[PDB]
Amino acid sequence: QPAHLCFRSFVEALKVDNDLVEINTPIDPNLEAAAITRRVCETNDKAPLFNNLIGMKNGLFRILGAPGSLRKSSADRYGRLARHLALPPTASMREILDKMLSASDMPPIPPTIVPTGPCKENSLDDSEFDLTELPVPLIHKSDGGKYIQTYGMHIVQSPDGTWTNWSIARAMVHDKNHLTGLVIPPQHIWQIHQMWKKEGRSDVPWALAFGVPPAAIMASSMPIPDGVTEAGYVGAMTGSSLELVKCDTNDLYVPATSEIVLEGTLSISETGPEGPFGEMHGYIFPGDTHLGAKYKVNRITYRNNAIMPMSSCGRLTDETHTMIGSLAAAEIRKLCQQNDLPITDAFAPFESQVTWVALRVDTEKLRAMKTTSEGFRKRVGDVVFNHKAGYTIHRLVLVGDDIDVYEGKDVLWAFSTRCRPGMDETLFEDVRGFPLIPYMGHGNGPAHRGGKVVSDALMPTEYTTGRNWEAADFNQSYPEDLKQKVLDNWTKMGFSHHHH
Amino acid sequence: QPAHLCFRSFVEALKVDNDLVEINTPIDPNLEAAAITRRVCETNDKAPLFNNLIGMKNGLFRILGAPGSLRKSSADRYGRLARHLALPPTASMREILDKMLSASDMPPIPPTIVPTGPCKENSLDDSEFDLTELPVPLIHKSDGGKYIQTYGMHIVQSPDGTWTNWSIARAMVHDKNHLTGLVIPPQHIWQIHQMWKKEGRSDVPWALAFGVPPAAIMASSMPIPDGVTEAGYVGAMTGSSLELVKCDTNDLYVPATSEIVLEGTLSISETGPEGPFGEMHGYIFPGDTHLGAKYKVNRITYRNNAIMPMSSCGRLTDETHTMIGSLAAAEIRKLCQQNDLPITDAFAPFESQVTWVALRVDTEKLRAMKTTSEGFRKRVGDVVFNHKAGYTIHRLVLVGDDIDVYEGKDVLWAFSTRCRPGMDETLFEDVRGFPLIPYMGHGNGPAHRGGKVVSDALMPTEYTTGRNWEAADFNQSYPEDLKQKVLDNWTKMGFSHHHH
Ligand SMILES: CC1=C(C(=O)O)[C@@H]2CC(C)(C)c3c(C)c(C)cc4c3N2[C@@]12C(=O)NC(=O)N=C2N4C[C@H](O)[C@H](O)[C@H](O)COP(=O)(O)O
Ligand SMILES: CC1=C(C(=O)O)[C@@H]2CC(C)(C)c3c(C)c(C)cc4c3N2[C@@]12C(=O)NC(=O)N=C2N4C[C@H](O)[C@H](O)[C@H](O)COP(=O)(O)O
Ligand SMILES: [K+]
Ligand SMILES: [K+]
Ligand SMILES: [K+]
Ligand SMILES: [K+]
Ligand SMILES: [Mn+2]
Ligand SMILES: [Mn+2]
Repeated sequence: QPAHLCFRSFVEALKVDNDLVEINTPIDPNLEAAAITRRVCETNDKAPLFNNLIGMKNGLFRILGAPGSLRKSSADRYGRLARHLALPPTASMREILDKMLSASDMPPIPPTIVPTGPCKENSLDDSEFDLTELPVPLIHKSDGGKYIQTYGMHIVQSPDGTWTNWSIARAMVHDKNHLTGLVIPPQHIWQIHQMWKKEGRSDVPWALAFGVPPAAIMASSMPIPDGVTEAGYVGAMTGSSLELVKCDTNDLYVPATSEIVLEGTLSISETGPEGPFGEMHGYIFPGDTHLGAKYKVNRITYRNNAIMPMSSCGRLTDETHTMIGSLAAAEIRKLCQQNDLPITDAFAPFESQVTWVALRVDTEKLRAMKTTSEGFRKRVGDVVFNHKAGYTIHRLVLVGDDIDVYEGKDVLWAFSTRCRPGMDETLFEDVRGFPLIPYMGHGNGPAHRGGKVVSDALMPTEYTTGRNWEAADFNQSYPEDLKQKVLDNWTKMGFSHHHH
Repeated sequence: QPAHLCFRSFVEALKVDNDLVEINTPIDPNLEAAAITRRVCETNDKAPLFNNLIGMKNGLFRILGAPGSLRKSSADRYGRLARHLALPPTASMREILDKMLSASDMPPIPPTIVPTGPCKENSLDDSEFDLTELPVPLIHKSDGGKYIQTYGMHIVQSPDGTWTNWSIARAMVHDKNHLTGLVIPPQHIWQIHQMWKKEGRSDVPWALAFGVPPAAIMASSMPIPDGVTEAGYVGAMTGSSLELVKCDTNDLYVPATSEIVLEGTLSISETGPEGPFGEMHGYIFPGDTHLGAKYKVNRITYRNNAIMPMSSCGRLTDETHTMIGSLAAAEIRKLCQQNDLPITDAFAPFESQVTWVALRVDTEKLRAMKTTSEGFRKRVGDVVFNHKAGYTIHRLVLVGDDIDVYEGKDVLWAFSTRCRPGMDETLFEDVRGFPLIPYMGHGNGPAHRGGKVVSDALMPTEYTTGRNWEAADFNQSYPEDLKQKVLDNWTKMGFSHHHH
């Protein structure tokens, strides 16, 4: 099975890429696995595969950390993400995001039901498992529970059957047969949960599949539109119908090659303590426990020698930055274009802790609009901040065509030098806010509202007659022939490889 | 003579440090020298010494580029600045800024007059030189003149004789015996010029000394207080009285070992075209010429084999960032402390194009003040933005004690995650603005007023009961013994030097 369609194959691909360290000595799921993974993520090292996890029994489970984190070299920086998608390991961010958007004007390719798959190699009923007895990791020392779920996909379906959503949302072990987790607006798991609650008749049929096809976990992390079944989107993106098997205890369908599957229900009535957790913005607030959604597990099925993927999230750089930020930015780019805004590119700078998105503007198109900064900022902010794809993003930075938004140094340069604080900005207080940002949920204002801004780093003539400067840099401040001469004589003179 | 007291010795020190490339083949002052220097600055390479400058005649002149720029290694990143000050090459920024502040509560050590020095080895009178015939560099392709003056020190004295100021301000060749340059409020050269203009009797006696003692050029770049003679400040900082020689044609005094000295007058009546220039924020606006101050040169004196230092300024990283930003930040730190504000450290992040200063707060002291963000932001902004030391700085970022303000990644993290846009900020429109920032002079609002902000990245409990989070990082999210175990086993497991 190809790497993008089968997690086990993906692990092999990371090995073959010399992007994996197999650790075959005993490693403690209580902090040690996550500490190693955290160090990996902070240093862009090889992904760790913990084959000898203390507490592993009857095949449950090995751990792969850092599945979507960065590689050290520039040339294959995003290679792990490329390996989720059948792209060359040298693929650019633009190419990765274009691949993730490609299915947006394609017909869905619905999944194919098959009678069995590797995820059915082992099972444990309601009398055979205990979630507290599995080697579930404690990821950060102050976490309020052992977070089994950092890189699996929740599967829930609308009551009417017409939409099946796949998404990543955290969850931790509550007791032998329950999890608690985040289920918050405007997320699709929340939207579907609300439908079931308003119907009022039953708990939500649910499955949580770990070690799913990599292409599927990428879509699970992306805010594709309301009502769109991720499986068909992934089918279209990959050009292949995904093979799914029915759950044993409900009529949901899971990827055939899933490493581990939990089957059960998401309660429409019950809650339990959830969090705190060391989160994407780099913080944990110890003791901040709150009631979360409560999941009941009825059955576990799993592959022989099952592998659980894990995100040891926090400070830069991990899946919560590479995937949440970049994939939100991708959807925002498309949303802007669909609203007739002249946006060519979007990226969430890592430097902003993926709380900003930089929007590259086609300034020829902007000039033809014959508009102003005030007007344009308002229009862009209304489009983005009123939409779910803008949920996690609190600052939009508009930049002209000279800026590569995938290069944080250049975004910061433009922001710092082209956007006059206050005057060149529009604040948005009457929009949904992202409470997990510390300045929101632990800040001075409403946790769930406001705190958003559009910062216009377009210069005045970019709206009128065209850019009126040159950069004071090597590239722009010297003629071509001179630059080439300098380059050609550089080592000869005495001054100081692409792959590395 | 020590390196910090004699530019020629400083050049030797850079050689000995393996931080110099001598280029002994012909190099064109028309763009080529500056292009090489620009490349050096963008890549943190060795400083270039152009010993064979096309147009050099009768000893005028060689060029040293990048005198205060960065070295590639982390361990001696700021070594060129350390070499200006007799500090070890491994000195931290904190140590460099403390050295630059040390003279602020010391008695001045006034200079010593000596009868001659190396700067008198050669001379050219009013009938022997022509500034248009010297190998003055064209630094950026669109510059409005050949900028002879990027790293010399202007010397002007108050009419009453009581204050002699040393400062860096740019100047370009106007004709055979005149320069034009920037002389703008609130700078000390401008303040002194105004005194002479109000007296109305004569042009300002002036000298411009190039290749001065390194310790002197550092003070020349620092906003030490009004009325304070830089020579005595440098004397106190270095513990040594600086040796000065009288000019031939006026009664000003120049460093004995100056490489090149221009003597003349700064007009109280005449102006001439000045600029545009590729400036510190990374831009040039071609054709933006404006009237500047006009200097008449009456005499040149110089060392045998004189060396002209040059800053090829623009995009990161050069003297305009390392010196302007850091030294303003130093003075701001002191100013805040003198105003009873609990600031421990200040730095202008390079990422902000040195337009921000991050202020590290002693939050134990803050808590004892029993204040609020609104109140504290206003107080800090009033102190800084109403003072000359705040002139160049448009955003102040307040951070708590966990943040190392000398580390831009950490400042950006704190800014992005702890300061709610709008609500946690105070805008200042009725303060002097820095027009050279593009969003000021080429922006949507008044070039000279406003556009400043205090951004509070202190979290709420930092004002009350104390920090209430731990970072979700390797350092803070795992116990000591586990961290050390991970580190000790890191290479054994299969994962990846301080000097490099
Ligand atoms: C914000 C999130 C997390 C957190 O920071 O704690 C937490 C951490 C983990 C689990 C590691 C994590 C990883 C590793 C990745 C890659 C993404 C997320 C998360 N977690 C959170 C969460 O628990 N709640 C949430 O609101 N969305 C999260 N996403 C992002 C969502 O997947 C994304 O917004 C999708 O678009 C949602 O799908 P649809 O609803 O559009 O179908
Ligand atoms: C802003 C400046 C420049 C510019 O960007 O064009 C220009 C570029 C050069 C010459 C390379 C340059 C270098 C290489 C360095 C290291 C510093 C400066 C400059 N230039 C400018 C300038 O021409 N006008 C100005 O307002 N101040 C400048 N400084 C900073 C001042 O020296 C500083 O503010 C001092 O505090 C002033 O001394 P006092 O008045 O307090 O005594
Ligand atoms: K999704
Ligand atoms: K702007
Ligand atoms: K000065
Ligand atoms: K704050
Ligand atoms: Mn969805
Ligand atoms: Mn001064």
